[PDB]
Amino acid sequence: MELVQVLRRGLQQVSGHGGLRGYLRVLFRANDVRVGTLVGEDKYGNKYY
Amino acid sequence: RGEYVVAKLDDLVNWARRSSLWPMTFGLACCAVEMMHMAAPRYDMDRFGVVFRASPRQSDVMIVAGTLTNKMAPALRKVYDQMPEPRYVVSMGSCANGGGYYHYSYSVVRGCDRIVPVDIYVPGCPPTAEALLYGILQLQRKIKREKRLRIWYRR
Amino acid sequence: SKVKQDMPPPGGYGPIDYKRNLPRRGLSGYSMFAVGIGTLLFGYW
Amino acid sequence: MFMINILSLIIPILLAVAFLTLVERKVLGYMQLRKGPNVVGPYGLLQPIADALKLVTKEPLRPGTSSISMFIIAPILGLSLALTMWVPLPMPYPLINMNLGVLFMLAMSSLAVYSILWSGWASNSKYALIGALRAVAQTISYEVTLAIILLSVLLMNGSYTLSTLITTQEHIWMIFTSWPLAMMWFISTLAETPFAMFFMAEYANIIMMNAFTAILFLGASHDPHTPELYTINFVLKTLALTITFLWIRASYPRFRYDQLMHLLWKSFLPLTLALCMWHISLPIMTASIPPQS
Amino acid sequence: MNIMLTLLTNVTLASLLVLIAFWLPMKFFLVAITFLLFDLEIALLLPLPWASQTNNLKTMLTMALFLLILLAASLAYEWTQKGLEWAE
Amino acid sequence: TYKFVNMREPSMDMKSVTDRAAQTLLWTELVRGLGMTLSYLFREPATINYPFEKGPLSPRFRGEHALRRYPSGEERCIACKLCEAVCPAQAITIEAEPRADGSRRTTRYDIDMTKCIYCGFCQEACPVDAIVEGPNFEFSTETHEELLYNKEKLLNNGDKWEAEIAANIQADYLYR
Ligand SMILES: CCCCCCCCCCCCCCCCCC(=O)OC[C@H](COP(=O)([O-])OCC[N+](C)(C)C)OC(=O)CCCCCCCCCCCCCCCCC
Ligand code: SF4
Ligand code: SF4
Ligand code: SF4
Repeated sequence: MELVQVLRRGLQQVSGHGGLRGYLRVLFRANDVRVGTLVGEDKYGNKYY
Repeated sequence: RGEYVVAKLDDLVNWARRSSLWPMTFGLACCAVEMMHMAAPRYDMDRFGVVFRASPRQSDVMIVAGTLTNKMAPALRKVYDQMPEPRYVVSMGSCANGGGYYHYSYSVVRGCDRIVPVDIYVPGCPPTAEALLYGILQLQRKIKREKRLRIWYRR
Repeated sequence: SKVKQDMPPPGGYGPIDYKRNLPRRGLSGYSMFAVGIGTLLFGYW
Repeated sequence: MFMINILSLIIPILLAVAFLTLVERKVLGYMQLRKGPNVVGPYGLLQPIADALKLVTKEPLRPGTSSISMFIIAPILGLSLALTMWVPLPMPYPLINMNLGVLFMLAMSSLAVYSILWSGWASNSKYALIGALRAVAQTISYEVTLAIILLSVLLMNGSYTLSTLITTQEHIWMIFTSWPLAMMWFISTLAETPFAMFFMAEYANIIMMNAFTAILFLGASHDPHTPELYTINFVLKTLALTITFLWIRASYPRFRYDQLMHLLWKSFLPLTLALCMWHISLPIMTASIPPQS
Repeated sequence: MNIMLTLLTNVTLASLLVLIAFWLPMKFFLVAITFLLFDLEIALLLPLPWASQTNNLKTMLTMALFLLILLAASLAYEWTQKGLEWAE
Repeated sequence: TYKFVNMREPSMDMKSVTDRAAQTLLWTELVRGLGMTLSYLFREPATINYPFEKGPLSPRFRGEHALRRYPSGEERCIACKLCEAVCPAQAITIEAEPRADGSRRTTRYDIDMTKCIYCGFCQEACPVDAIVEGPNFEFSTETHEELLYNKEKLLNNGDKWEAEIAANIQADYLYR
């Protein structure tokens, strides 16, 4: 059943980066896709995890 | 327009040239073993994709790391000659950059510049792994902004 | 304030293994040979 | 349309030659706690394109003391060979069902030694001369183990027709009858295997050797109506073998030459002879000689 | 017709690839003889798969075994009298 | 106290020789090598994404240098020349002058960045914490002239890297 949860936890992972466009954005711009809790924002758009 | 085509072909060619380097590493001093620390899993200088050894003829960028003494002076210049174009060298460390801690010594050329032309100057004694990997990324962007095919069409 | 520097816990520290922990794994020498002929004899049959 | 079938083989094999390199670096990468190419495209999918077009844009420097004629035909043969032994493979139905396919495979794969021999001679360097000499003697040493293993294997098959291999195995994988030979065969395949070419030549040899080992020892069931069953089974088996082929690439210190000859002529050749003697009488021993027709 | 056609296109793509590639931008001899002598012995024992279906199979078994015994003897001799051991 | 590293002898009983013959004829120690790296294959990688995240550092980190200034904005340097004397590669060259106001600070401060060795003697030599090495390490260049620093560039970095320098020295002035 762990495969189900692992395959499950990869899906709201896709929802975490907004929609499909957001996930494709982070994958093609960072090659990292894992999402994290927001911590803070600088005055540049440099959004942090 | 031919100008647009030469721009697209320019972008297509160097995108490989900014993603498929092969470093001929010159293991000389503490900067050299520090490079192999970058190729270690903690930093993965092979994920961008440049092989740690790369052999003489199978190489693009020659990372001059360590003190460059006149003992090795002609050996490196003959090696730089054998390096096929496009060839770039990244002088790593204070010793290879200007001489560093042995600038006034009798048996070291002050800076790798006096022997070969350098594209990227990464400072450090030794430079921290990412501090040189960033320099590689700096060389990566330096390849992005070239007008090779554009200049040829302009001529 | 009292002196505070990098000091070990009062019980010192937990035990650190250092001997060779090479694992003792695998079946007996005759056992590998016995199955080896077993699969073979099955093979030709 | 038979010509279209050739391009429907040569190019995808050429791409197959191109695309398992990212598999190699990432398998070799993830093995050593590393990641492998993953920044250029999604998971390095475009990494092969990132290197190939760079290589073709790199000027091919030629040694001053190099015979151009040999320096350019040695890769010609090297690629010509590397994409020729893919033609008689009994993959579903082979392009060429040569009745002597095994012999053709051996004669033309043993011809690869000329490419490396010419490359060392044409390069005309102290490194190139010995390296060609070492590579060729290592190679020419190892067909005698190759030929005997394949010969002794084929006694229980029936002939050298590569298509007949499927009928022979059918019930069980043929390794279960010759597993001492499989390790004998698999190890020998490791050592037998311009500069832009030489990637392609030896590399198709790597996959085809494992494709050749796949059909030989680990067969599948070819349903006459549906052929996709054999396609998936053949690909899956030759992938597992190739992953193993790179599994051992970064798992042992590389052999040294004196042991390399010592390993064969003193610990591989005499045992190969015994197994051949075992597998020449056993079909006679149990009255299980196979039909050639 | 079909065979050389496959060979012809194979080298042609090999030709077009390399053409655009270079236009767009005592011991060693000793065993080599022993391999030669061994390889010729290999050819003698190659037709065995058809020979296994003869009617005189009784004389085949002794004869086919004789090569492998005799071939092994050449290896055994070559090993004992220094020889096959990697010379210097 | 000494420990032998190779004095074990193989027992010649049938079980041990069977182990040895089984070890070499059908390779097992080599297969154990395969099993070890296979377990390594099915393990997480330890490879960080640069520059999306980088390896951890310490408040004592020595990197790109930067002069500082007092909360008033007045420079800290007093041209006491301690840093030049101790600078082991003589990368410090400074010239003082009786500044018109009367505070009489330095006129020249050139760090030969390609001669420095990042040893950290300069910061500990300064009695007013004027010269410090910022935690920056990505300040590479394509020109030799860029590496040769000067008073203006040093002051600019102190104006640029100020949050880190103030915080790091705040986490360290009790240590040193
Ligand atoms: C009724 C039964 C009839 C048949 C019985 C047959 C005899 C019984 C079984 C004999 C042993 C098994 C068969 C032979 C195996 C090789 C023998 C040999 O020489 O071994 C020692 C040889 C040589 O060992 P050595 O050199 O240390 O010692 C040999 C002996 N002296 C010292 C005298 C020379 O072992 C090797 O060569 C080591 C391996 C070299 C290659 C490196 C990669 C190995 C990868 C292993 C994992 C992958 C395996 C894949 C298998 C195939 C999968 C499709
Ligand atoms: S710059 Fe420093 S670390 Fe690098 S080689 Fe010179 S002395 Fe060694
Ligand atoms: S860290 Fe650099 S500038 Fe400071 S004293 Fe050492 S060599 Fe001189
Ligand atoms: S930086 Fe510090 S040590 Fe150097 S001259 Fe100024 S006050 Fe003196």
